[PDB]
Amino acid sequence: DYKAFDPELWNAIDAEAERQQNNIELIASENVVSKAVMAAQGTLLTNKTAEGYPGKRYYGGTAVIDVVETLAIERAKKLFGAKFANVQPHSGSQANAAVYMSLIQPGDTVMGMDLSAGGHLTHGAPVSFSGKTYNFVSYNVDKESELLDYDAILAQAKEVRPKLIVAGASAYSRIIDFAKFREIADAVGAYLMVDMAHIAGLVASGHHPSPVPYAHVTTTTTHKTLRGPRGGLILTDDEDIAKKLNSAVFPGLQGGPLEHVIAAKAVALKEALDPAFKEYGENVIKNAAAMADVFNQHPDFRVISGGTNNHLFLVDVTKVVENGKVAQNVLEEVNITLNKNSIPYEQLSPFKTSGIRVGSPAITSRGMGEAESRQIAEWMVEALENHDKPEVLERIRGDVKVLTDAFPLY
Amino acid sequence: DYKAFDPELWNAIDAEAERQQNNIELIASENVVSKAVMAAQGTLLTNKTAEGYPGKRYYGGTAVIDVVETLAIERAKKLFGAKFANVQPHSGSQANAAVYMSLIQPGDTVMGMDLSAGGHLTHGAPVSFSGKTYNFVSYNVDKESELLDYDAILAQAKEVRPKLIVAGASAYSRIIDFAKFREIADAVGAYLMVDMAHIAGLVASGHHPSPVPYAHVTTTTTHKTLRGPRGGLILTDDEDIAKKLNSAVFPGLQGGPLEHVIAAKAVALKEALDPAFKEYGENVIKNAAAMADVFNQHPDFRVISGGTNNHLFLVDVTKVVENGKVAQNVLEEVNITLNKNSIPYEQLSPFKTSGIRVGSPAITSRGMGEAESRQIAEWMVEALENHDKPEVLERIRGDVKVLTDAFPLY
Ligand SMILES: Cc1ncc(COP(=O)(O)O)c(/C=N/[C-](CO)C(=O)O)c1O
Ligand SMILES: *Cc1c(COP(=O)(O)O)cnc(C)c1O
Ligand code: NA
Ligand code: NA
Repeated sequence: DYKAFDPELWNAIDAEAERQQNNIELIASENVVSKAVMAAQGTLLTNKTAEGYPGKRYYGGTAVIDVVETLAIERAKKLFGAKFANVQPHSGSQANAAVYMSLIQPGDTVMGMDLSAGGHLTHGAPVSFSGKTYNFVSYNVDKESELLDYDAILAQAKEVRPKLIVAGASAYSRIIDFAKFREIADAVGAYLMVDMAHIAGLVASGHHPSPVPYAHVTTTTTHKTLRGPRGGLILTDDEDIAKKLNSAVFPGLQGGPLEHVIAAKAVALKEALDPAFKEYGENVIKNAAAMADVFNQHPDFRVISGGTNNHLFLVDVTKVVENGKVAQNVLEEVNITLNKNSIPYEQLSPFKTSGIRVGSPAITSRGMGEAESRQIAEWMVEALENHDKPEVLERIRGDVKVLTDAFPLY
Repeated sequence: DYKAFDPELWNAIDAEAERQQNNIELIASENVVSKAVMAAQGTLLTNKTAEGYPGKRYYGGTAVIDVVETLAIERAKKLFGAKFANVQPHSGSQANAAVYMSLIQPGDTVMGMDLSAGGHLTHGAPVSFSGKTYNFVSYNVDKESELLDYDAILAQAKEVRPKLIVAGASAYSRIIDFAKFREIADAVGAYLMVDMAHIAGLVASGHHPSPVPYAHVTTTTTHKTLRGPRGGLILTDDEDIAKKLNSAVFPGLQGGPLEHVIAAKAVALKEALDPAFKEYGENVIKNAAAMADVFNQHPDFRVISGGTNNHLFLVDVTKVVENGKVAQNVLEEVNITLNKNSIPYEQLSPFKTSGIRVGSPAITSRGMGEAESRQIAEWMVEALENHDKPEVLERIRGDVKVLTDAFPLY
């Protein structure tokens, strides 16, 4: 029993398999992967170094590695309708780094969705390599609708004359019109890159329009809505861009890939090609809307853009607690995890933020429904109304456990 | 079972576990991780995203993550005798990219060991971000002795005035004098970074002097001689540097870590703090020595530098086949995997090369010893001289099998 050898490691791996139990996970990014996926990542493909690409390895003994990677690649092309997939990127951050390195030059101009409006760090935060290597200019949503204004974005693109437009977000509730993004890119001579990391399982379930026919390159995490292992993926229909991408990922940015995690990508993409995955995304879409109803109705709150068509939404809580930092602090005490989150034209300071962010793929994968979500969101509006009242927060927490117990995990 | 849904994948895996029994693995980089290490990265810490560093997460629900990572950090610090450890890098390549980003500017001059003598891609190859972002200038071994010549490296450092010297290699058989490297760095006002990826388990076993007291920063894979999961690690004793390193890895280069890979780094780091790990490294040293003996004796074959004091060595072949490509092709035909390799002052093409590279760490992990190692080297001599006598190659194959059969894997 290897567990005997290292007791205090495998008993932190237990405080966690239980912290995941008695937690209500509403962090929009999170999910719960199959046993098939977790098992694949724990194979002895972690012993084999496979630098290069299938039938183009640096070394031999890579025949069987080539079969497994080729599956991931083909299942990705199939699921997303792309002519080329690269499955080696270690993360979404590496996937995106490889695209910048393939299409543009150090110092070129890049338009990205602002980190207020829900851009990733790697869509131009000055802390990130993205922000330091290239000249990132953000676009926002409209101040009153909180929707993408494609006319606004065009005018800005015409003045800024970016080489690359990144679309995709971590905090945007509504359907992105990728045909309009490609039309804006085309109007100014820019490449379009769509980071679909948040919506990729919705793109796979048929519930969100695919960026793949409109983006020059589409990047994604294989985790989040797509509910695969942590890692990255690049898709393109353009064979020249494919060649630059492949060269950018290896040996441009990376060495040997994590063939065990690639095995786990092949698995997650078979599960996403399953009819059952449409049900899942349908259930993801409702559970998020159900949950979102509750904040709209309540007078002191406000679901952002008045609602959601994907797996998530924001909320302005600055009428009920000092800031979203506080709102978040409060809700942990009750066994509810989600995140402080800027909101369009953020009032407060970055560390504080005017409100929270919710999503539904985690609770949805734990097999929960519309009742549960409404329930959870009442518990939230409750807890934030009564942030100063620990008898209350204690009563809510007893109840959170009622439900966590009720619904399992594996 | 899960294997039900996805045969094509799980029977590709089943099959790799067979190929890694029918194989003599002599690829110097490879090892055979424990069941504890696979098992641990095939757990459900993959579900949780842990942006930031212990007690400075972005999100809550961490805390039990903060304990698994704190374990890795503290095991790495105690195993290597370093004051600071960062266990977040996804790979050796991201570990190296994070040190460049912390210590030097784009365009800054860096001296690295020549790709031909053992330079890693990330030590300045023009096809790598390393080569493209910084001014890399390589040093080589002495032409006659095939040894690092520290008077020659200082003379070049005084001409080139690098901001950073990188010591460490993928194909060097001899003890590196890390104190001479830091003496040279100090003489020209340069940082010293050591990439100990290949030797990290011999540094851990006590069989290789440590870079940690002499390198401003030390990087490594957790895989290779350290026999951990695939990933990276950064060590320093300077607190100012550790702060810069930590920003550079996140949010500089990466997003959220593979906390399940990090769990499996805590596993491996405990397997290597164990008495038994010293015995492992001793057997690695003896095993490679045994194998290098055979090539010394035989007149047509020359071991580079005349021998080895670590886990690998290079053998020349261009008096007994066209090139090393042919060498490895022939050897694969017998169930012995290793790689072609440039030898110092390579004549032939990168794709062909005058040499093979041989390592003891995998076969040592399968509980093998000196007789076995000799046989393999005998076989590799037999086959390479009888390069087109397929009666021969097949007689060997059956013997290779007798032995691969004779020794287990798991
Ligand atoms: C000294 C050093 N640093 C970093 C890495 C990078 O390892 P990753 O692929 O980024 O995790 C390597 C790899 N080397 C090749 C294949 O193992 C090889 O054995 O020649 C290395 O030798
Ligand atoms: C969550 C997210 C990522 C995560 O990146 P990692 O490097 O895998 O942590 C990347 N891009 C986008 C748009 C995301 O929403
Ligand atoms: Na996803
Ligand atoms: Na190692």
